[PDB]
Amino acid sequence: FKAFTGEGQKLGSTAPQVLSTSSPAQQAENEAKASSSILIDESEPTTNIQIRLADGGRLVQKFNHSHRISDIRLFIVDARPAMAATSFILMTTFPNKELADESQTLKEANLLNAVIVQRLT
Amino acid sequence: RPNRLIVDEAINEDNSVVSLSQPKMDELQLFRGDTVLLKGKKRREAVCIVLSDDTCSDEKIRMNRVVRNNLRVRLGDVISIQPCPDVKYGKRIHVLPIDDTVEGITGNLFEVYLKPYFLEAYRPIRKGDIFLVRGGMRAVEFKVVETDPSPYCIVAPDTVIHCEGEPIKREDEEESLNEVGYDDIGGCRKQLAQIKEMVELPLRHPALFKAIKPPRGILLYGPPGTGKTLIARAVANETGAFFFLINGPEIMSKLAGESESNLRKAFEEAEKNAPAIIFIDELDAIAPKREKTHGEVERRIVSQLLTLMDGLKQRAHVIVMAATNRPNSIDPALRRFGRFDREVDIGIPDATGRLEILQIHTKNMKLADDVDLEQVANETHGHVGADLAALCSEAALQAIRKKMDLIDAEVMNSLAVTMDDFRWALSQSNPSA
Repeated sequence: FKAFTGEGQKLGSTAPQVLSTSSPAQQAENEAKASSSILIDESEPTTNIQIRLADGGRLVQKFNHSHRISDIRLFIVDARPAMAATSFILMTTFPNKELADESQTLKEANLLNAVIVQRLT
Repeated sequence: RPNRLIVDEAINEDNSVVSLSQPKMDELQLFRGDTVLLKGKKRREAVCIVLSDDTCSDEKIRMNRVVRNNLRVRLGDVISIQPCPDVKYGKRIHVLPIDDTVEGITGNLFEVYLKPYFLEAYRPIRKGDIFLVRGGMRAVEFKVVETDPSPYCIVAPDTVIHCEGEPIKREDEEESLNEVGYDDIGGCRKQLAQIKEMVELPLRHPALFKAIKPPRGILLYGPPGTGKTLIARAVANETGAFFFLINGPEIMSKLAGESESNLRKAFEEAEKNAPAIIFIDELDAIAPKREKTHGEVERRIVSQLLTLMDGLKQRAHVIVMAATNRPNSIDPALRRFGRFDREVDIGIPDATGRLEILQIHTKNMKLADDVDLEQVANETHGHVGADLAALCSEAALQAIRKKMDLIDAEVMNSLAVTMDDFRWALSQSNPSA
């Protein structure tokens, strides 16, 4: 009853993962820079949204409500410039509704929580 | 302790969602869509995802049947929940089917059931978990034997899934999901809640009644086929109470003395398995009206039933329930205080009830986009749960017979029932009430 036998063809298509963005310590430094670049309103409450990446995320980041999804879309690229050349799409989970519109604020999108997972675009 | 929560039924039918109250979510610092490592009774661990629910008490945690069984936990128990951010995208995940449900079913159990269920949803998974996948008008179970990150894992579009066939046998500790559950009954939600409030505490916390009266007789009545037996079976299953079915015709078939002995031994056995539930099906068949009975042996058996039921008083934690059509259907002195002192009216399911029953019976069925159960449920006047099940089965049969003109699980899942099939079955409904 060996559990390592045979094979099953791939579930999906090829995923172009490179992770050529330097040692994760550099990623953390750039994430800190981007976080400091986030303008905290000081009035509306603050929430930490953690993000999952294909290779692995866990990128916890505090945020506000007045911002737009464009804010996170830009912050992710700042912390991961390699994503600048690689278009990214963010979707919630259960339902896995794709988050398309960016002009809507986080309050408008009522997404103040960790349903931020990255998929290839 | 904040992590301690009382299990409760889940409205969300998804197999991997745990509903919690928003106050409790924020108090626990749990963000919807995050993984959680539930701790069961016998060191059982279930990895699921938390979701907010306004209609949920803070201590109450709503769960699906599958997760409950995976944790070997029943409603009203206490479970520990904590975030488990340490989840990796496992690559090698080995899942196997269960023989008792895939027998006579051919075609690779992938691209048919496993593939659509997983796809890209990122369903969390733990080693040894059991989950149910619906398709091809059948509910196939699967056991997660191994995962690349031992033991917790989450499927990913880059995860490699191995399904090497060879269905595994069901171990006795595990309780098959084919058994009736609280979600298998629709329409009589009010009566079902009444039954919970009536019988849950004696069975779940017997020590309280032995120390600190309890209801001993519940008379379920209504048109035949309304699922009364279904109700009793479900109740027994969630409360973990021994179930003993005493079919009225079975007793009446036995000759004089043999029938009374059988009834007596059934009660004694049920008593020896306390806590237990005795379902006296078709009670009118055993104890009809005084005018209807015209035989010494029947009056003797009725007297014997009354004497045994009275003897139940010195016994305890044994609940006897029976099925009939109307209280006046059975002879008097059976509704006297004590014996069958409580009554419940299942009645006929309403439009919402019929919709719920149809959904329950069509879970495995693949219906076309044009098929809408609400419109038909509105049309289906005076149908009993048995009638609704038969109607759905007839529509399925119509679709299958139509396709035969042109078993492989792929072919089975390929065909889908259409609204025309439902309309045709409707024309052949033959209502019973």
